[PDB]
Amino acid sequence: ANLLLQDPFGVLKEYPEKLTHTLEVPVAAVCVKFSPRGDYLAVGCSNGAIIIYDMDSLKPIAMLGTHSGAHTRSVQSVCWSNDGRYLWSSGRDWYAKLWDMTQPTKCFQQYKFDGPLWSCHVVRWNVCIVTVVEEPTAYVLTLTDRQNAFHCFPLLEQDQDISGHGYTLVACPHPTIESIIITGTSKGWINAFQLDLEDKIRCCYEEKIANANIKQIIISPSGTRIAINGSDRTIRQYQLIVEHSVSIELEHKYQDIINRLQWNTIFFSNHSGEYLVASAHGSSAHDLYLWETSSGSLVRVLEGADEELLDIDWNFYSMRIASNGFESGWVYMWSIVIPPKWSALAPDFEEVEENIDYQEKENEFDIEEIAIDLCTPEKYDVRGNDISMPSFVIPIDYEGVIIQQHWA
Amino acid sequence: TRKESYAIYVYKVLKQVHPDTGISSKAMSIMNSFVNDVFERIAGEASRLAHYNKRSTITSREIQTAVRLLLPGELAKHAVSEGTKAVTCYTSA
Amino acid sequence: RYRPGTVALREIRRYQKSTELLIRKLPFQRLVREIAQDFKTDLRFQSSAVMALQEASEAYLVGLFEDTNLCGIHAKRVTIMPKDIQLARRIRGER
Amino acid sequence: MLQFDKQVLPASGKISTSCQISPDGELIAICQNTDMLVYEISSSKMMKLTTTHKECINCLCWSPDSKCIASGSEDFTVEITHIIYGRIRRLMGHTAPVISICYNNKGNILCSSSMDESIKEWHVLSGTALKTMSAHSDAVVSIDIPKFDSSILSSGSYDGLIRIFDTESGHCLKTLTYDKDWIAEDGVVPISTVKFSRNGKFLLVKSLDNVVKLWEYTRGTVVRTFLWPKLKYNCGLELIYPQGKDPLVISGNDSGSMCVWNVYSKNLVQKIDEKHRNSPLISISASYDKVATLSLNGECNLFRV
Amino acid sequence: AKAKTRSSRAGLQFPVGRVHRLLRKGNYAERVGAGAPVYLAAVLEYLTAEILELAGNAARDNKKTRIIPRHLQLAVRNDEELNKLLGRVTIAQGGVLPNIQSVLLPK
Amino acid sequence: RHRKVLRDNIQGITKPAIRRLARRGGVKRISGLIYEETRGVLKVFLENVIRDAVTYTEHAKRKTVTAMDVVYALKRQGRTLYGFGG
Amino acid sequence: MQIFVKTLTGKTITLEVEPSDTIENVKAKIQDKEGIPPDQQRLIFAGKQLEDGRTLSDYNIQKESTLHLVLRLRGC
Repeated sequence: ANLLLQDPFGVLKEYPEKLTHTLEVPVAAVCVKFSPRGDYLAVGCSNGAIIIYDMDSLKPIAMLGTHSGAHTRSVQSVCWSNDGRYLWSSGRDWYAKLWDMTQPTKCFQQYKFDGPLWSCHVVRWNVCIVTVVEEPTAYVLTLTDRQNAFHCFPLLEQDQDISGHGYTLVACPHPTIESIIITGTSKGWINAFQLDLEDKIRCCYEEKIANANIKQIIISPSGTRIAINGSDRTIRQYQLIVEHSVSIELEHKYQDIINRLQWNTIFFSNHSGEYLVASAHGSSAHDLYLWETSSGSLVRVLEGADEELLDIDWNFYSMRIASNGFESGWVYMWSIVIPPKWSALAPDFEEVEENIDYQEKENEFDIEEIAIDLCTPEKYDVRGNDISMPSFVIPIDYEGVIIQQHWA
Repeated sequence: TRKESYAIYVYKVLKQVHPDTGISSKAMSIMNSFVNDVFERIAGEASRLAHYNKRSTITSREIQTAVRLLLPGELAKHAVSEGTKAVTCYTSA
Repeated sequence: RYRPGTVALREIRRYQKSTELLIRKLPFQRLVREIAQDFKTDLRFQSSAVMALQEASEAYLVGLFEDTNLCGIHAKRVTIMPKDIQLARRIRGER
Repeated sequence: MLQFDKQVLPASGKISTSCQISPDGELIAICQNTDMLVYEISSSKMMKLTTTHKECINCLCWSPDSKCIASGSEDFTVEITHIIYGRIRRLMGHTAPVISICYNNKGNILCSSSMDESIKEWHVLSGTALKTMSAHSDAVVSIDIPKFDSSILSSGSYDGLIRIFDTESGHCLKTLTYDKDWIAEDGVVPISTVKFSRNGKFLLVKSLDNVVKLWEYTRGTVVRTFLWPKLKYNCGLELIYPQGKDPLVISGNDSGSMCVWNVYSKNLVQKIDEKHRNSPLISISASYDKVATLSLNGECNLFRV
Repeated sequence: AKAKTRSSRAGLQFPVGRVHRLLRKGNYAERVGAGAPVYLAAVLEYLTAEILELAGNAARDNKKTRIIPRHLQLAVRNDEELNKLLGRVTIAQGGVLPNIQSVLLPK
Repeated sequence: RHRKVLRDNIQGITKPAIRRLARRGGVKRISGLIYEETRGVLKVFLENVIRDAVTYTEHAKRKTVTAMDVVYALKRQGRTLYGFGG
Repeated sequence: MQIFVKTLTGKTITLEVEPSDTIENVKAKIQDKEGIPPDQQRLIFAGKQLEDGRTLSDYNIQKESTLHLVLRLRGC
């Protein structure tokens, strides 16, 4: 990532504001999920496809589900491994297909569940937490050393009933602790179960925030702020403190005051969650919102699309916002759009915007052995990212490219 | 006597877009009387609209359906956006 | 075989004397739902609120054709053309 | 520090244009007119291959996983062919000849030059045209991508320019020297070959006056120069990678004399002259430890630290 | 922005004291929402900002500093969607948009 | 259940229908280029009335475009319509 | 020694600092010259965002360099 090192400066602004791309995907799509690096964009589809695009030319590199383990029903969620090599994908076919891009169209392993699925969230590339329909516990799917037995440990202490606290529907693993996973019931309580990765699970937090059907829980990537999306028209960002012993408090609430509408999806910025981005629900909701998570106010509104938007992904490496269409199925994409500069034409050019008063010097009327290294890749970019941990590039299907010229 | 008008409040916006220009009084009486038209045109339509639905309050939701009716095309979308952005800042602070 | 142009005057008087609706119902009620697709998705149309749109579109086109035919006549001919319709709309303010 | 290991190819025959070792460091493709000599370095095995091309193929690009070879020639053909499974794709887009091309570090967008002052871009799987990059005033000779990330595209050309481009949106991004205009001097020595480094933070250039410089483009100025103790060849350049601390630059003279410069100094330590002494050199490449050479007659020469 | 003078709290220039008065002594409806005059002052300021911007632009393009009604007609009628909002209205002392139909030019 | 985006029902405003509509408007000879111009005119009229018809319903939080909302859309553009009430 | 803290839209300042000064010490000097609070300031050098606790020597800031300042105006 060396464009931005000399792009030049003036690209750090922490959101994109112009929509630049539009994946004209005919088969409508629910969930979108970028690669961990800015390379690819997985597109969870309605008719059972999971299209995988290469983000550089807006056209796919494969559509997995040909050889083994096609999601027959609609797919609700897709996450990736920590590197970007595997892919867990939970659909409504009661399966949770873990893919391997090395053998692209062939699923690695799956598992039959108790019903359709809401989501999946990958903690280590094997273990994955999957939300079974209307079950008061989440069955963590740990892909063991043997590929046939995934111990679906109940994510619940043995006797703490949550009847009246609700039913587990979401679970987002904590980034900077990785052993606590916060899970959301359906009547406002939020259970916090710490995996030992034995199976003991301490209930580090059980508390009702409001008597609402929790739709979605997200964590900042520094684990500092946690926001909840109730079934009341409110977003509740908290302040998360854990060493274990965990504790939250109400920082701010977010609501549609005028239109008084529901929130579909919510997402946090890269570093510490200085920005929240939410998608409203009703008619005439044509635009994602932004929020200064400290001041609490609606900073900006990303007026791109034409009709409601469902899923939000924010890959900060590309600084992009993928946002699927609720109606058309098309996948709008915002992007920090740099303009060119003619100061790149010559090594002594300069682009000023004021008629500058050059002051006269005198002579307008008068007529290398330094430290050179080629071995270390750069450790950071202008966003402070974890570059130089080499991402899993896609293996282009070189078993089937040779026919791929002829008839797909 | 004191006969109120929007003389200053138009001037304070002239100093925000074009901070070097001024305005002739005959073209201030126009702006004084342009806003008094758009006021009585928006609050008019936003009071047939709170009465067809048998409400008895002009909320801020009538004023944005009234603006999405009167103001055409791209003045609708912008004046909604600068509408909601200025009521959110009111409630929060 | 009549003279060309006299079945017309036998057809003008016939329609002007009656009050039924001249566009077919179902090819219109489908057009309204096609156009209502843009502004909201999957609307229902309380089925007297399409009759309220034939009777206000038919009575608009007919008042436009009365204003078109006055312009064609004014250009010293008896055949309306699209350079008349665009004039009648430009004079009323519509375009 | 560096010496000769083996010479395995005989010299003469057809026109020898390009030599490229694949990044796995075991499979070498010797580019002659429309035939590809493949040379496995293990037991010094041989392998012959032939393409669907007609004219002198001036370019060669290896796959980053050593599973494809593409090439473009002056007849506007841009062919993509498998190493064992033959011809798979073809692009056909340029309005002037092509001299060199390069793969992405992902292997998905091969960059591609024309000679009519325009670089064009192709996604291989979609086989269509992405972004045009027409910011130059000559036949653009060498367009190189760094080995590690695939962020940027450096364009050196026959008008004497060192211009860095974008690969995402395709604007020119930095210039390191002047043109026909904007100095008017005879200091518009054309550039023959621009090569990035292993990490990709420093650039290497070879101008037509046989003077090699190493640019620190992030700052805008130069930190190394290399001279020999006017050219009319588009001779190859590389920077060898010994496991010692000092990795040496290598270029070929007008004749078949190849000296190797200590890059941590500004001088040489060593020169290779015992081979290629008849024929003049057009290209070189390397690998972790297995560097080849070439000239108009294709004598490949392994060397080692 | 501030805490006094309710327009300050929304960060506007148009008053919300005057508007909220004029929405109750104008008999538009019975009870005026407390959010309502704010949103109404936001729309009014935006239009007064947009019409004073295109007026001022056409005042420097005719070399004059201040704005006379001839500039306000040129700001409205040359625009595509401010002319449509102000379609039926007539700006006093405000000229015409210069146009001549094509067949009137010689040839 | 089923999912159709409509295409080209403006060809339902038929060439004989624009003729009958013209007859009540009292015209004798209709040039053949009218029939793609009236369709242009009607499709513009229907948009502005439906966009105000919808905006009224969408305010009242409904999914049926009732007959009074159509009438208020017409009453706003100075076409008042008298057989549907209020 | 002298620096430029040349801001994003195009104009420059002239400060007097030491290389041993903290970035917050430099962020104090901008606030003395602009009133802009130091918490809303990001100082950018060779593309790298500099931290409040670090010094100018740490980032190889030399005489007459151009630093980049990108304010975040609050709200609304």
